[PDB]
Amino acid sequence: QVQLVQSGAEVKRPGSSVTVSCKASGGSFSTYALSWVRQAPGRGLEWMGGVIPLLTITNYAPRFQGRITITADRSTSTAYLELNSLRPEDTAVYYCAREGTTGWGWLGKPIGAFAHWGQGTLVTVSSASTKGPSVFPLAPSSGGTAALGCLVKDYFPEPVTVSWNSGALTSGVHTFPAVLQSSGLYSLSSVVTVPSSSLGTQTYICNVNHKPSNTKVDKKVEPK
Amino acid sequence: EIVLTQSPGTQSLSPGERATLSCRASQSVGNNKLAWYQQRPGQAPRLLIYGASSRPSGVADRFSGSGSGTDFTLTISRLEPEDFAVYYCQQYGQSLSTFGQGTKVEVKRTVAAPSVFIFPPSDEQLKSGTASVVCLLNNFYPREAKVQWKVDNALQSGNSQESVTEQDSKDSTYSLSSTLTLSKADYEKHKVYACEVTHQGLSSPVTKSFNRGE
Repeated sequence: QVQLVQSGAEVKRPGSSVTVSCKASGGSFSTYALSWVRQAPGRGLEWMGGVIPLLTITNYAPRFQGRITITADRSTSTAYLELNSLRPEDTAVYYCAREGTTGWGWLGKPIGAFAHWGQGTLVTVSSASTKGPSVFPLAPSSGGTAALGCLVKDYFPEPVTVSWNSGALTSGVHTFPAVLQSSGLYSLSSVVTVPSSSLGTQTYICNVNHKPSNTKVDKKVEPK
Repeated sequence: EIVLTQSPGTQSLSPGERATLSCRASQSVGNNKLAWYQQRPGQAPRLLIYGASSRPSGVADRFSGSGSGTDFTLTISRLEPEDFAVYYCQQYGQSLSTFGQGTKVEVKRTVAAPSVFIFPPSDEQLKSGTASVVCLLNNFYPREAKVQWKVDNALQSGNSQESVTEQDSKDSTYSLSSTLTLSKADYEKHKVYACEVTHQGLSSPVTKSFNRGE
C-alpha cells in the first residue's frame, strides 16, 4: 500500500512562515494529485489546495490564495506546504492527502477522492513561550457522590497529561479538553467523583505532567 | 464556490439502528464526484464512499452512498459500536474542492440530569492575583445544557470558558466544565458566587452556590 509521512509538529510566531513536508511511499508519486487539508481544533475539515506533480498543476483555495504555496518534489517524492503571514487563526492540524487509485496497481485510474491520509502535522501559531502549569486543588464540599479535582492553569504549549494516584484511580475520572485563554495560555480541569464516605480516609493526589517545560506536579487534594 | 450543507448536525441513534445522513450542495456537483469520510478523535479521516456511490475495498457493506445532482446521502444499514464518529462530505467535481461542516453520530440513551458541583478558587491561586471558580456538570445526556454564572445574583458574561468531554464509552453521557475567571480584586468586591444550570433532565433550573470566605 501507499503511506504518507508528514513532518513533526511545530510552534510558530504570528507573521512568520511555516513549511510542512509530506513524504510518499508506494504507488506512482507523479500521476496522482496530492492535496492539503487542515482542521482547526473542534472545527471541521477545510480544503487548502492540491498539486499534480507530473505537470506541476497546482490549485489553491481563494481563501488562502496569496500566502499559500504548494510544490511537489518528484526527486524525493515529497510534497511541501508553505504558509506565509501566519496568524493565530491558522492554528490547526495540517493533513497531507493523496487521491486514491481504482483498487490496485498498473491498471489503476485515479479516483480523485482522498483515499490516503498522512498522520497529520500540528501547527500552533502563538506569541507565547513554553510555560509550566500551575496546579491548584479543586477541593470537595464540606449523598452520595462527591467531586474533587485539580485545576491545570496557564501553560504552553499542548499537551498536559493528568493521572490520579499514579494511575491507580481511573473509575469516575474526567479530564476535560484544554481551552485557549485570552492570555494565549491553555487551561484544563481534571475531576473525579468518589464516595463521600471515602473523603476522610482516601488520599487523592493528581499527577500532572507537562513534557515541553519538563514539569511534573503531584498536588494533593483534601476537604476544606 | 460550491457550498455543502450536511444534515443533521448531530445524530442520536443506538447500536443496531439504521443511520441516514444528508448532504445538500448549493449547486449541481459535476460528474457526481461526491465523497464521504469518517473521522474519529485524534485520527485522520477515512474514505468511506467516493463517486457518490462507489465504495473502496476494505469498507464494510453497511456503508452505501446514494443520490445525485445537489442531494447526496450516506446510509448506514446497521450501526456498529465503532461507527459512532464524525462524518464529512466532500465535493471534487470542481477543481476547487469543498467540505461540509460534518455530522456527528452519537449514542442515544435515556435523558440524565447532571450532578452539579461548584469549586471555589484555592487559597494558593488567590496569592497570584487571579480567581477561578469551576462549575462541574457530571455525567449527563443530552449534550445540550446551559451554564450561567451569577455573581451576587448578576448575570456574568464574557469571563467564562467551558469545555465538554467526548461521549463516554460506558454510560454514553457527557460532562461539562465551565471556568469563571476574575481578578483577585474583582473577586473580593463580591460575596455570593453561583452557577446556574438548565438541562432537559431538570424540571427547574438548578443553582449551586457558595459565599466567599464562608
